Amino acid sequence: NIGLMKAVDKFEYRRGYKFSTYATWWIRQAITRSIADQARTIRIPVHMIETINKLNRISRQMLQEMGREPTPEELAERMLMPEDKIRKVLKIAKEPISMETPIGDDEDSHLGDFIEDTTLELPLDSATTESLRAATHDVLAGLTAREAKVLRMR
Amino acid sequence: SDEADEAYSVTEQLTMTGINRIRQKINAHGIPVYLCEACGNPIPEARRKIFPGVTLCVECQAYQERQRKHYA
Amino acid sequence: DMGIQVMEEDAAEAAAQVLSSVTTDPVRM
Amino acid sequence: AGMRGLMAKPDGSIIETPITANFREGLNVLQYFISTHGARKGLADTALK
Amino acid sequence: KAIQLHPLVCAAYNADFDGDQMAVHVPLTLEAQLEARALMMSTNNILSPA
Amino acid sequence: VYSYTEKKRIRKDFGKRPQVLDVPYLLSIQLDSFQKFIEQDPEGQYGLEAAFRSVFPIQSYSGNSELQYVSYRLGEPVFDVQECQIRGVTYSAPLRVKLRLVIYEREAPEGTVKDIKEQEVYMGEIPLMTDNGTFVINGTERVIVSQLHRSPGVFFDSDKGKTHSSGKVLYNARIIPYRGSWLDFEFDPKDNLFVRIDRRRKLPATIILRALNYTTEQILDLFFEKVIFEIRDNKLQMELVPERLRGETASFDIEANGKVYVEKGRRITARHIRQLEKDDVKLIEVPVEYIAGKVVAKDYIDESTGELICAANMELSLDLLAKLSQSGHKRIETLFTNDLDHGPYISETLRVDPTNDRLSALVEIYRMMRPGEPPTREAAESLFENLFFSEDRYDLSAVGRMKFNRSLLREEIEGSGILSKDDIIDVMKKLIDIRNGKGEVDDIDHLGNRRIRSVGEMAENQFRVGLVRVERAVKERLSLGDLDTLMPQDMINAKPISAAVKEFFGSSQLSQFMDQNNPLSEITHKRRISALGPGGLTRERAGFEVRDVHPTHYGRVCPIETPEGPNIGLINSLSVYAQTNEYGFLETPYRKVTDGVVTDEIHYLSAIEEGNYVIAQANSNLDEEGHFVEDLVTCRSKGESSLFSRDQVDYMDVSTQQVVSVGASLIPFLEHDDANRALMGANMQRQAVPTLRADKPLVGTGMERAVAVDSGVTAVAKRGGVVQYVDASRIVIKVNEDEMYPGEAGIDIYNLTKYTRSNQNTCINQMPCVSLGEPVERGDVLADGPSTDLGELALGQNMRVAFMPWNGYNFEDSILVSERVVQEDRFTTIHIQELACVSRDTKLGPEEITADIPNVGEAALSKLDESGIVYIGAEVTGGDILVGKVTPKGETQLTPEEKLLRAIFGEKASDVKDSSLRVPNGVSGTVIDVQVFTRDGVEKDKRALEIEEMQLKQAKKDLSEELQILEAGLFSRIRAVLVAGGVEAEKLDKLPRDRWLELGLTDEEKQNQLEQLAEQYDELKHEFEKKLEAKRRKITQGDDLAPGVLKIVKVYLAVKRRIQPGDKMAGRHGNKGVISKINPIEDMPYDENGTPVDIVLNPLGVPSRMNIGQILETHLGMAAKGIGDKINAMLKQQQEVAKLREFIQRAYDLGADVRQKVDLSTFSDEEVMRLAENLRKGMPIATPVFDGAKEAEIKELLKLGDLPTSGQIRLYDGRTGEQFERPVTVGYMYMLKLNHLVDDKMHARSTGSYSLVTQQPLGGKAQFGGQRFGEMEVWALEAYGAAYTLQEMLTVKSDDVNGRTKMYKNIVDGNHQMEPGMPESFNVLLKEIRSLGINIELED
Amino acid sequence: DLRPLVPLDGGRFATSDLNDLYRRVINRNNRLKRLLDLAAPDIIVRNEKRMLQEAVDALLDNGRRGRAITGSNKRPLKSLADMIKGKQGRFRQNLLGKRVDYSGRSVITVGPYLRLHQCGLPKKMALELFKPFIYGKLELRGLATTIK
Ligand SMILES: [Mg+2]
Ligand SMILES: [Zn+2]
Repeated sequence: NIGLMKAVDKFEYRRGYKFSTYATWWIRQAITRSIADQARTIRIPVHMIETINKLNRISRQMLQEMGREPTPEELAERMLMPEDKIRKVLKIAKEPISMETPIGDDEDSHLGDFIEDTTLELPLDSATTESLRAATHDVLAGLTAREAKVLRMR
Repeated sequence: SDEADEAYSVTEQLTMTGINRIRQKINAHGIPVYLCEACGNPIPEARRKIFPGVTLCVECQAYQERQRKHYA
Repeated sequence: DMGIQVMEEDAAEAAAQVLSSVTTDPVRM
Repeated sequence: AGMRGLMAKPDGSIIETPITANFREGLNVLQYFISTHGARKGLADTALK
Repeated sequence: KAIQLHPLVCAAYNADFDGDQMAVHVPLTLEAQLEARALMMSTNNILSPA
Repeated sequence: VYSYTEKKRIRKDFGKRPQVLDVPYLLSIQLDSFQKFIEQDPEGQYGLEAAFRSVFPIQSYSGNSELQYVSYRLGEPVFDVQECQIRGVTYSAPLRVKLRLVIYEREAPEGTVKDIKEQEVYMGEIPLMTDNGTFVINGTERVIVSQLHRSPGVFFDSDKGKTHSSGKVLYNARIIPYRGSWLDFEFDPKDNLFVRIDRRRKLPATIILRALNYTTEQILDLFFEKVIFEIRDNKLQMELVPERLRGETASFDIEANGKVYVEKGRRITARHIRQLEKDDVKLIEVPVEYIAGKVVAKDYIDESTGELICAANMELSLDLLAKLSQSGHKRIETLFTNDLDHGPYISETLRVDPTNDRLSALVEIYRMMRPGEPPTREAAESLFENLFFSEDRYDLSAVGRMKFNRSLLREEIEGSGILSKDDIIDVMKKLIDIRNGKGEVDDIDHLGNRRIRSVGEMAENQFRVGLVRVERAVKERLSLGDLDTLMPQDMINAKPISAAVKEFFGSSQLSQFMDQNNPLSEITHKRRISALGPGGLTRERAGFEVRDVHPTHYGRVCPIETPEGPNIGLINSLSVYAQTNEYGFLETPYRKVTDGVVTDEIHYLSAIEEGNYVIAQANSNLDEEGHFVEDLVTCRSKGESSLFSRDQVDYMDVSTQQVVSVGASLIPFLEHDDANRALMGANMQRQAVPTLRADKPLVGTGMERAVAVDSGVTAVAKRGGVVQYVDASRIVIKVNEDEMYPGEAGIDIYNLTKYTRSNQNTCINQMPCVSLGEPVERGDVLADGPSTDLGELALGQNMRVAFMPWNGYNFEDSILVSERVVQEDRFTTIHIQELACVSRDTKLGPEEITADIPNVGEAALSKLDESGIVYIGAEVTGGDILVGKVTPKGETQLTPEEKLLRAIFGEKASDVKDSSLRVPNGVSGTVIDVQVFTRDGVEKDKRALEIEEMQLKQAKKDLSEELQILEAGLFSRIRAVLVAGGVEAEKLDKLPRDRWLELGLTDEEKQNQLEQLAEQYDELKHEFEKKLEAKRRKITQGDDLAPGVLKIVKVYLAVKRRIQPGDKMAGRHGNKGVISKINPIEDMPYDENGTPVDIVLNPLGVPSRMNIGQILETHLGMAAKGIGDKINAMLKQQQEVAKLREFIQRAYDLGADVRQKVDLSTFSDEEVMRLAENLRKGMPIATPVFDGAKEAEIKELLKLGDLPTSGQIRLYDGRTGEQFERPVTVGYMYMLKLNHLVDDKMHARSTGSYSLVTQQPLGGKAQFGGQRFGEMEVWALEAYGAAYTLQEMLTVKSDDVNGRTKMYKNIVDGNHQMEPGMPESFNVLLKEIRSLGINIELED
Repeated sequence: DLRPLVPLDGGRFATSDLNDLYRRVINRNNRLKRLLDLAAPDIIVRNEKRMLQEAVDALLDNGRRGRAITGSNKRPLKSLADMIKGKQGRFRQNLLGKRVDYSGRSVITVGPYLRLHQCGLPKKMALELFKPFIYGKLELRGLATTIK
């Protein structure tokens, strides 16, 4: 609708035309300029979506044509791009997995129930460091007031 | 313990109640009617001898069996 | 939730009153 | 040793021809099959408690 | 790598040895150690509650 | 006549019953399913052809353009099965298709094509069933299980009780077609039939019939009988049928003719009806109100004027009776309605009939089906017509039409797929008489209503929807009729079709992962019947009546083999002889009996017929002429079974084994075990890890040669021949000349499979049972697979076992194995588990696989070469690095006081982390193998290229040795061809062998075969050259890894699990255990000859678990080992050959009319030394599943060898040395080693990782999950006083972020305090409750 | 964090359905804003308002609304309230029944020799669960230097 109303400001019969053919231009770009905008959880440029839709379509007529499948090298010679500008886009797609996906076991464990943390301080490594500020406090205890203070200074 | 060690108990309870029902459904003792109640007509003494306690001739009992067969 | 436990093969009078009042798919609407 | 019951069907309908065998002797195929009704139902409902 | 068990406690657990698996937790807190020993230890719990 | 194999160790056999039919190819299900899917059906009803014809041809929207299917062909797979398992591809075949596009012109719709271009398209590819009925998807031989779904047909349900809760037993008949509407006739409590369309609004049942061009008279004619009243001038003299009015109360006194047959208020009997017919009461009169309670059958409307005096379905009184009597209609038609039998059900329907006419009925139906809107005449007419008669919107398959005409008791097996007003009236009649206590309801668990899908049909069905999905868009793109500008390649979009097929084969409740830890295990997972999956009932959808066993199961599905617990009966496994029908139904064979004779012409009968006949019993004797020796034979007719006569039986069973699954048939003495016991016994059968030196089953059933051959493990003889060279690597057999192929014979070579892992991380590997310079025949087995021994199935191993307590180590279900068992290596296994490692180049650059690593000692690596990969051979244990990987980290931003330390000793953290692969906890073994994949456009590694050289030489030397074997064969063929017809005497043998074919021969068939050999061998050379080049480039090339992958190096460990306390052990028939102690040899009981009993079971298992099989089998096995010990005494002493022959001969025959006959005529010696040396460990016995050895023959065996006939010895306690009382039983039970192996079970964690969203430990032993502290345990602790225990258990051990660190610190500091904090899960629940417009807070 | 967007090995990602539900509601809100500054026809804007009420209503919960508006997964998107209720939800499962550190599992066997007041333990499990205890003792003894 957003394109259909934007064209009402722009459509001109002053040439003598049908609005029907004129509208679908605006309304096509409406859906597609939006569909590449707000249709993933990770957003991507329309000129990159320009790329992915150019590969996936050019992937078709090569997979169907050559036989088995377009290797990214084979795409390098259809589309002469460096193939490490290509292969990065083929890493681009495949939006994230629903973390509420049900894993097997018939146990109802979702996928997210196994994704671990990386921010956590290893409970031993905290236990280590508590002796460090103690242990360096030990030698820094038996220092001179200048050296003991200057090192805490430094 | 092991599920066969329990499941035997389930099976024997089921079958014990089965035998109990199908053995209690025979009438034990009483004064025979000498006449099928649904027709008031004689129940011959062979049937009077086999199940001591019968109260129907073969026909009315057959009718009642067929009626109960549809459970209502 | 009369409660009735319906299947496929303050609510009793509440649901009775809401079942006594006679689609919202926004595409149908 | 003795005769082993009558081996009622799953619901509660008893099958009138018993298993006249025992386990020290064998059980021919129909004796075992008649056993299987009750064994199956019992195991199925002990896996449901 | 198995877990032993006094056989007179299986019945309390209702577990045979066809490959059944217990789990062992450690009472960390000293109040926890005392709770386990004075309230929960098997020798104090021989009579059924029901 | 015994083949060469079974001359080796000829299994002594019982089985008084004779044999009539041999066990067919057990995997016949999968094979003859998938031969129907990928194949050329000429008359297209199967495979891809069916689906292609289903959518093709395809025309435009009259757009002068059409599209037709011409013919397809399956390309060759790029990788073989082996390489495809290696790299991780689906072993599949591209599906080439020719499609001929056609487009017409103006004025030529019906005639001249404008142009037709055709183009061999690609249309996805499909996986191919391997030789063993298995598929291969992603390095994973997956198997597809036949599904068991209801078939389109007709069904009469009852649903006893539960409707109206008064005891009423409804009757709801349904007609499920393949494609169309779900017609459902259902009763009410009121006994008025009712009709629904697709679960839709109920209607008075005859509404459809009035819509079916029907009226009052002929309807009430078709559904009831005719009781004709008449005006016979005096008191309404009435005709009657004597048996039509049987048992009933004579509401009117039976009287006429000057007599009275019975009075009023009288019930009458059958002899009363014989008095009736004898006296032939053609007529009697009636009292005028006797007729008052009846329904008039026909129309009775005026003849003087033409007024309605009374029509059909309107009971008239004496008032209307006089209205008729005045009009002089000498007859009165009435229906027969009896509450006993002839129930009034159309009549009260007509009273509930809202209609009277046809077109109003149809407009009512349109009102229902098209609710809200208004109807009209032809609209509703056509809607009703197309709802059940329009082909596109209704059609029963031949399955549907067949079940229809069969359940209606009609004999027109084949007709249209759409029903008709006659075959609806028939459904009404059948449901009505089933309501009329007549006939029986067919419960759904019937195996005459559940068809068996298989992977062929399922995959064709999952492919045809892909065809329709693609054909839609092809139609849309051909509607825009464009110029001479396209192929059928822009039109044929591929990815949806292969996506659909990959959704099927990739993830379903079918296409299950294969249990490949056993011959039996995979050959039982191949013959599986599931009730689950797409199209069928899932878990809570149905239950207790799809799990239940049913008498149609006899022979068609095994009753006892079934998973115990979660899903029982839904995974009914197929039985031995049972097989698919043509219609998809199960048929099990039956010997066709004549008058009194058993003739070997077998017919496979489905469950929808077996009730129609009387089936004999295989356990029913007969004397050499088919005449049943007994005079009253046991037979099971439809349902039950009672003693029947010789000239009354229809068929006899195939064998006794017919009623058990191939998994269950391996139990010895299965007749002496409870059903649940044999159930668990078969499950423990199919959980048996292959051991190291697989022995043999001392008491089998004779199913074992079958279970060996029909699985994929053994490498059986492909042709009768002789073994030329045999090695642990390969076997080669120079085929004899008889079965030789006409031209360029050569030989057949079998490349065995060495130690390679199966999907349970267990070792699969051949081993050749042959010797060199040894014959073979066709069925003969060359290479043994895992868990076999010499062509039989040897899962577990037989132990000297005794039944006795022995000091509590077998208390509930424990076991006490002697150390002699674990020291004889008698239960070892090989677990070849695998470990991979990737290199995903992250944002900080790519990852490396170097050896110079952060903080790795010089000896701490010790096993990494320059590439950082372990050497093949180096024993690995906990923590050793298999592959040293390191991933960069950019400016960690290290801590102060660590900046201080690193400045003090000048050290500085590098750029790379320590993401280096390593061997997990505990698991210790050898590194038998390494693979090194690599991205194609990337540099390769030193070890990668080294493995490259190794691989290339491997393939080349493959071709070298195969060239040399084939050339030895072919040049010897040439030397033989030069033996007849111009025999080159010795000048042939002088020159080089390769200079032998161009030396020709005289112009005859010899010369033609010689030029044959020459030219074809030269072509062999050239084709081998190109083939080896393709091989090398297959190795030389790069790999296609998923995105973000650089190189991964899988490393295959090969662990060997030596037995220990904890590991699970169960006999063949369901007596499981968990071995408890590991006793030294001197403590085990030992018998009066001094040998130590090995396993000490618990003797209390046999009363409660009523499985007499273990006592009876251990007695029989004791006899078998006694015979073996006698032979060994005779043999090691080198007694004789004649006396040895005499003894073995007398051992091989005893027992009345035992079916086999082995004797030593064509022997021996040459054979009896071998037939002893293979029987020296103990004469292997057989016992059929239900025709086994009696107790008597067991005791005769026990008397042959000098063991005690009671089977029981005196044993001596090892420790005390003093002798037990009341002799104990021993004997050789065949025990197994289930893979509930403890040292992948034992597991515990101090402080591991923590799940991201909620700060709690993980779940899995792979991820170090902690034990769940569920809801019942919290109650258990509350029941005690444990509160600080509970507080720590659910605060500081699990959830709290700041208390767990403090807790760990206080532990290391010897202060056992605990700081509570807030459970992190509760903080998440705060944020979640508050995420709505709700303000929850924690007050002061 | 409670609705993270964790990175999965191999370039993929994993999110929770709360993420895309939030995204769709923000999209409908932006659209209605754009409509309001256009003063477009009230039919289109009223459909927008209806759609946003739909979006928020399926956000807070999935059951009262007619169709749980699923995603490219052929499963229903899992909204807010479903992360509190049910068996799987926080309350019934994760807030009482939760894993534990210092706990281990094994197979049980008999060993009838030992008295009722005790149980045997595998040595490996015993050295795992009491790891921090043994660290503390080895530091109390001076048999080691530091925890590392
Ligand atoms: Mg148990
Ligand atoms: Zn009577």
